[PDB]
Amino acid sequence: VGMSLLALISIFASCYMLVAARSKCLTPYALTPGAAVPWTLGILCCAPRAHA
Amino acid sequence: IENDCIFEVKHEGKVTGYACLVGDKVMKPAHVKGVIDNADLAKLAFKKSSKYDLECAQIPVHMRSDASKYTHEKPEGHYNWHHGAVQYSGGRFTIPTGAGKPGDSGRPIFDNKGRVVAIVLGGANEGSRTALSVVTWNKDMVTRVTPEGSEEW
Amino acid sequence: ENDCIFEVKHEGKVTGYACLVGDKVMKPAHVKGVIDNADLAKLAFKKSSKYDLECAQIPVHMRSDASKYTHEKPEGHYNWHHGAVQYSGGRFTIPTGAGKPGDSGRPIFDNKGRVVAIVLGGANEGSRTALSVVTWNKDMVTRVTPEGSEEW
Amino acid sequence: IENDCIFEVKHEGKVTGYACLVGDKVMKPAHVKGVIDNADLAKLAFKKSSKYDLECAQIPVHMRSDASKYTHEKPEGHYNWHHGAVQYSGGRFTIPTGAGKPGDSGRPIFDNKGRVVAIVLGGANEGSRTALSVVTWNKDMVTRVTPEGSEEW
Repeated sequence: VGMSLLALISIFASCYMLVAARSKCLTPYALTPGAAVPWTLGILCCAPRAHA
Repeated sequence: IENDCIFEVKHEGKVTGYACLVGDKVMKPAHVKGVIDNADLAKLAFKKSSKYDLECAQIPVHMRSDASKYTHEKPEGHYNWHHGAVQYSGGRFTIPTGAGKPGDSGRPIFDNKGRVVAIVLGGANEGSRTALSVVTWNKDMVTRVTPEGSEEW
Repeated sequence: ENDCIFEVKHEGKVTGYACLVGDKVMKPAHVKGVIDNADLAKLAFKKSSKYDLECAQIPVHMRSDASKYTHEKPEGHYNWHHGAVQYSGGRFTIPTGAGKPGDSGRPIFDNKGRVVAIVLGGANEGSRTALSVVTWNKDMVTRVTPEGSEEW
Repeated sequence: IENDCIFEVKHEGKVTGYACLVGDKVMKPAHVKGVIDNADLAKLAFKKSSKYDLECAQIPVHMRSDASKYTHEKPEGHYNWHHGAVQYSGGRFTIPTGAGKPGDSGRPIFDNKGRVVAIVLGGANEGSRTALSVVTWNKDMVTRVTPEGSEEW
């Protein structure tokens, strides 16, 4: 139980860090009028599908 | 200039700022408090950013026409404001001191051709001109320019 | 420029048009029908679902009646068969109503007289309906669709 | 000045009365139900008093200026009122009967110089002149003077 709990906390913390990184890199591009979102970051991170 | 594009934010009956409707983005200075005066715009999934201090969302398609045009090319020179004019020089925006006071922190900054170049955030008083802590659009980035010793509007 | 836009027929009535640009016959793919010109109707046309543009190569004889094209799209005012269109901020805007569903092929010209767009649809909004259009960037053809645009 | 000093109090869209901004306290008839219109004075603490029917509080310091002056002297005579005027005789305030109708009891009463003497609460008609059931301030005491049979406006 303890090992599995630690594994879950590790997985969840890592995944949260990943999604936080997703935010910290993509939110600078969602608050701009022009949704460029260059396909490099568009592929590397799942792109919000900006709607021209 | 364009009345129907700058919307005020209310906080217990007090206009604490404005939210602009520019470039397919409804936007407001995140650090100003309150809720949009428009009821139709109020029920939107806004999205914050502490490091940029600009809370924005998508303009619903029912009001898309009342949106300003936007630019990133910001030549050095003179630009417009809802309190008089602003002078852009050296990566800084300068205004006659005092003109514009805390509590109107959201109003935009237009260009000679009439299209939005910046969103005011704050003031920094030094001398006969106050430097306007402003949030701008680079080609793809959004950039904060806060002069040293600025103060939040 | 009357002999450069060919209408597409469905059971006796024009349901859209097929434009003749740049050594390519092209049409809004989603509209059904047959090219009115029989000589051009018997050509093979390569469709593309994700771009809604069905095109083919114009026969060598009639290349002359084809318009000139451009890719450089400055901010400003462009032409249309229904009055004018405005290009601003990466969108095309028309007066609402100017666009009727069913004239969904016709092109958008530029000031100098060369095709810059091919309308497909409209996203109705306020006084200025946005035009969902398939443009040609310098080497790609790209769809610009505002939300809720309805296929004309 | 005195034409934008008395802030109306709303209740589902009907003008149910006025709350006056008197001296240093923003008083209000402690009968009239509703919510004050300018929202800010509706968030201040509100000490009520049934026995006096005059519910007041301490004015937010921002709007200190826009508040009328007070007096205790009420020599026999003629006094002002937004529906005309009242006449102080025999310990009673007299108005043309009919002048003023139920629903607007909050309004002040000024003096010739202009110092808010009193705040009306209701009417009582007998003869051509209706007596006003009205609150005053003595040198140290708020006081109700209500003639018999008065029905609240």
